[PDB]
Amino acid sequence: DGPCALRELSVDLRAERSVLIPETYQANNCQGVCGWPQSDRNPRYGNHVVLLLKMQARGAALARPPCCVPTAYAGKLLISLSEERISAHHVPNMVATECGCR
Amino acid sequence: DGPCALRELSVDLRASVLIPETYQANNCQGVCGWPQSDRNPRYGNHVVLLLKMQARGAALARPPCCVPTAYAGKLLISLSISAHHVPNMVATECGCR
Amino acid sequence: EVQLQQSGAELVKPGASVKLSCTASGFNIKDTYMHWVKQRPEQGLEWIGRIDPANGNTIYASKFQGKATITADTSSNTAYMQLSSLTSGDTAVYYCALFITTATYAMDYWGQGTSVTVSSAKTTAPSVYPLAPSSVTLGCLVKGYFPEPVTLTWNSGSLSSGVHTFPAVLQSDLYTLSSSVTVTSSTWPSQSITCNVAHPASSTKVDKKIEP
Amino acid sequence: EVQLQQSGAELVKPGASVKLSCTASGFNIKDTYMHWVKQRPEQGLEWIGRIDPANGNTIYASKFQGKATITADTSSNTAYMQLSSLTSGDTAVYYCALFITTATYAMDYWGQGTSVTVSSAKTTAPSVYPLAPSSVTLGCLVKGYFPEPVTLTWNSGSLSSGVHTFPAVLQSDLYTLSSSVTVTSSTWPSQSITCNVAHPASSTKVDKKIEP
Amino acid sequence: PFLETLTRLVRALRVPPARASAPRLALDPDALAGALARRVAAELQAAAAELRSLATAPLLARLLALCGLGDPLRALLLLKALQGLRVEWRG
Amino acid sequence: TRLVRALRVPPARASAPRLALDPD
Amino acid sequence: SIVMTQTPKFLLVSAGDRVTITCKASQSVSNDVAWYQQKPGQSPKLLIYYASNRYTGVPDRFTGSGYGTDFTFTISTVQAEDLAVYFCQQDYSSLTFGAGTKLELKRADAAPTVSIFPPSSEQLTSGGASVVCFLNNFYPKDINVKWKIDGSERQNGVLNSWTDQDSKDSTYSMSSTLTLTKDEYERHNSYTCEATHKTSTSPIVKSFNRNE
Amino acid sequence: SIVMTQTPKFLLVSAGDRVTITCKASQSVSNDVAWYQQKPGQSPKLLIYYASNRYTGVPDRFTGSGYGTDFTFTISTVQAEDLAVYFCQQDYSSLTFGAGTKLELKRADAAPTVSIFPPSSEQLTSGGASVVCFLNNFYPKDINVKWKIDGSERQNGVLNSWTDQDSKDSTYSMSSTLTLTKDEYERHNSYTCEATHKTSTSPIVKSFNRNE
Repeated sequence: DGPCALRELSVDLRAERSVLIPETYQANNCQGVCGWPQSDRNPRYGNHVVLLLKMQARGAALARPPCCVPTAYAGKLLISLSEERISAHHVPNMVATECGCR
Repeated sequence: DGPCALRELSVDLRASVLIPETYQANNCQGVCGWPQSDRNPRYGNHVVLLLKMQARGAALARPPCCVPTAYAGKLLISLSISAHHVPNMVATECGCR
Repeated sequence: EVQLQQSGAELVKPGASVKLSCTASGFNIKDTYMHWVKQRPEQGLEWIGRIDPANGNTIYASKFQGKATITADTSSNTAYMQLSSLTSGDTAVYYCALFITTATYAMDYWGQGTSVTVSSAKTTAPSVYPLAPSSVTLGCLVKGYFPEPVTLTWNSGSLSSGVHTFPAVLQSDLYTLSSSVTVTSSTWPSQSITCNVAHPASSTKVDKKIEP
Repeated sequence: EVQLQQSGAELVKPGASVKLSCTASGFNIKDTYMHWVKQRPEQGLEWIGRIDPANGNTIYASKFQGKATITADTSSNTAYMQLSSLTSGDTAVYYCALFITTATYAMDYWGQGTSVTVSSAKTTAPSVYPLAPSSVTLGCLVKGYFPEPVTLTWNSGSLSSGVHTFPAVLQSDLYTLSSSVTVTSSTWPSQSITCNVAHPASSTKVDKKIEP
Repeated sequence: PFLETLTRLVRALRVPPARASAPRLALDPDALAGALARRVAAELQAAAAELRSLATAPLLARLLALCGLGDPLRALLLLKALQGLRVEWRG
Repeated sequence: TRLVRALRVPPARASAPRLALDPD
Repeated sequence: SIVMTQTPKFLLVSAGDRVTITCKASQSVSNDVAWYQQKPGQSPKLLIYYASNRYTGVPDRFTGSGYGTDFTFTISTVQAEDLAVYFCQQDYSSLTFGAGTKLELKRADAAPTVSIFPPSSEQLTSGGASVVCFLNNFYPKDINVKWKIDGSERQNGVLNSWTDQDSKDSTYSMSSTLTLTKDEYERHNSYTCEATHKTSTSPIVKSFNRNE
Repeated sequence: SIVMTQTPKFLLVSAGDRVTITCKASQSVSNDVAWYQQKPGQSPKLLIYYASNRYTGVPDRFTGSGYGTDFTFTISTVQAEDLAVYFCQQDYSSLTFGAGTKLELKRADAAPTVSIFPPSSEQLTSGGASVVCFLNNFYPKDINVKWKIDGSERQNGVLNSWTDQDSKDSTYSMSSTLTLTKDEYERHNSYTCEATHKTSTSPIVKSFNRNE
């Protein structure tokens, strides 16, 4: 498992009439565990996260412990083919590209 | 409990004498579902994709979580005179990713 | 949700062929393949083959090749398996399955299981007998029936405490079964206790009352 | 981690005063207040008072005012409670507690409990007796002792299956207790079974062997 | 006339796999709401040669022979689709 | 400093309001 | 001061049912309430703080809700490890700890096991004689125990003690003791211990004779 | 084809211990391995996938690890609801389902309860006579059962059936049956059923007589 990082997750898009390019739709996901002290490869934590971790270490019990989540995204473009018609679309914020727990 | 939103969480600083005393740092808490019943901005495409995967029948290893998305700085003063400024301390928005 | 429903138990002559079915529910079979699995009482699980409804390309193992044909129909979300050339070695339990495993998500759904038996005997009806003696034990005995499936209950299902039902045993192509119940000394013969036996194949229902 | 440790059980005359202690561990008492709680066998829980080590400002309930003084010492992370003017109505169990509840986090830690008894009797030592008769039941009887605390075990703690230990009962300023053990027919007298009684107040240890 | 043949070629090239286990899930695309003409010919010839490098040969021959219209979007979209197919086919 | 310390009188509430953490 | 009233005062379940408890307040208490659990011979442990949150380690079954002047605590599927006493506390003023609610389970009936032990030799040499009667593993709670000497009634000097519901099979127990002087004891010849319960139309009698 | 070897083939715990199982592969299988669970009379259910992740609803106790050519599955604190058979599957090629490992618990010994039932009137009118002997709630597994008629040995026509380990108290059971013709049954007078076990130096015998 290891610490918080990025990992693969892909699906296949299918249509009954048209054909889509590209077929394999790729959208990674963030997964792992981040602890204290930090043993990771991403940038340093913020002040909020270290405050929460210290609170957890003193003996308290929070109702929402820190979670590993992404912090950036990139767009994508799709093309659809069918008789007498080709179409293209551009959709932003689809592919995750970084992870860091908040 | 309700849906994902912001809620109070404060501590007291004690060491000199510090101003201000009550250190305020809110926290995000709640649950976000499908369809959206919230007051924050609309979800992204990634989150709706994950929710649709979860609804179809699959079982993800990291379901969406309610987290903050903004921060503000703060300034502290210590008397015995010193001042410090530290950024990214107070959460001010919530939205699940 | 998702649910997989199957057919009922089957008994077949040594040399005929069978056609088992597996129908989904709350799901579209075109999304992913369908696998057929076999289980024998003591040899563990095995793999027979898989089918892809969207295209129709099927794969079979290296041992079951040539004696198991898989087909699919998406008009009603159903799959069929035809098993041919039985040799009294195929008596087993068959399962319908969906499998997916990936680094970030997974799915696993199984059916309920279909029992296939191969023999040259003849169907027959059971015989039910009662048994009578600060505690008292009573028994209901089922003797001389075929094939295996049969159901036994006490008081139509209102007495499920301290009741044992022993597994069936076969000798001279005929089965047997027994059930026992223990009750305190202040509930008999002050009340009525009866054992009910139901055989579905012959469509027989019998109820017998225990008396001193 | 955090751990709260307390003193042992105490017995006092009707008119003296007591001083109970509560020491933390793995924590700094200056962080938050400390509460003292009382419990009676059937009247439920109650609240006595709280102390703030940093400043020394203490708060007491409206009923215990004037007969309970709380103090703290941060040099060794300890708190003391002095209870005065006993009237044979304070026989009870006392607890040391830390409480914090907030909309986003909470901390709750409790002690182990100290027992306080008020009586005008005199300490005495117990008397141990054995009892002898496809199963066999044996018993060990403890009679004529004071005060309540006492420990009973079978075979030094290597026989904890099918053993019952009935609660003590008081009549004429004297307690009583009994213990029973059931064992199969192929482990006696082929083996050795002994009951061990330990009274800490008088510092007495006794072992008795069951024989036919 | 021409696009339909390209669709047939694309469908033909996407042969089914032979692996014995499902690789991943399939989900329909219902959600997620939003003057050098020599370039296209050269790109088509290059892609045809690359596919030649390696059933489908007759379709490619028909495409090349078919080789009038001035819609700005169609040419650019076809160029992009061919650029994508360039990477896709190498698998 | 003395005035600030004097003005910060202790509270009279019977329950702990929140935790205390040193500015480290 | 705020006064908290808790209902119901007693409860009984069948290990598969849903349970609900209510705790009303005498004055607007905002949303400051806590729900605890106390097992026998142990200190309490927090379960639910504020009005909706859950402490670490609490499973999903437990839940609570309410606001203003009415609060409720519900368990969906009771299990065999949830025998304890539940309290509701408020914090808007000097703390108050409700009244407390018990809980119990159910099972099939059973009959007692009866044993009788006579006085030992050491006790006889001392000067007294104690006869012991143990009743084990019965259900339900109520029983009647009687002593007889030489076919006559005797109700002086008897001591009785009950045990709590077991956490392994939910069964009770009981011990009875009769004390006499040596001279009086040696004058009679036969002794008997009789038990009357719900699961038998006649008493269960265990007797012994001194001469042999 | 890849061949998977699973060890150990049998296991036994005391309801508080840790258990570890290993499943080795015959060739590099990357990190494609899954761990299942199958209770009696039910279809399997996934527990762990892709070597080290955990399906929805699996508690914290279970865990697994490994890579390359060695994989292990460990349970920290066994409970009473973890009686099943465990399989290890790979997916790098045509699926293979290991061999399977059982599991068992422990408890204190106990003695059997023996009952004997004679033939019914209807069966006698039919033409046969069956005598039944039930042994209930014993431990450990092994027993010897013997039939005697008119003080002589008889070992022809006997049928025996065993039950599986109970999920409520972990105890076995057994049934024995003897069949005879009406004339031969009526020619003799006395019948007996004897049981030999570990918890008794002498056999337990239950006998009946035809004349009364």
